[PDB]
Amino acid sequence: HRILDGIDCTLIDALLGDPHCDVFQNETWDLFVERSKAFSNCYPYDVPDYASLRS
Amino acid sequence: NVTMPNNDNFDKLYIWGIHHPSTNQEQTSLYVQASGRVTVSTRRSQQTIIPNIGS
Repeated sequence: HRILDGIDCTLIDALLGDPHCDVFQNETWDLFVERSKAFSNCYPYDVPDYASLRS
Repeated sequence: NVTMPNNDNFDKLYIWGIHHPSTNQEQTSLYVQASGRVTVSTRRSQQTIIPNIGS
């Protein structure tokens, strides 16, 4: 498969473009792996129905 | 503007609400402002409501 370590970035954050997920720009995959040690460092935010925007 | 932290080691459950008046005057009467507003949040949460005046 095509595996992509989210590393510290969470898919959503990798999406929006957290100051630190720049690394994951224009990325692609088959199976995005979200990590625990993961965090977001950028203007706090709330995504209503985050679940879906994710899924 | 009130804040009430959670220090204990367990999930706290808050049950609150918002009041909807019958007349644009029942508001005035009770809450002065012509249009209520309520917000309850946390570092990860956030939800805001505005009263629907009516009958």
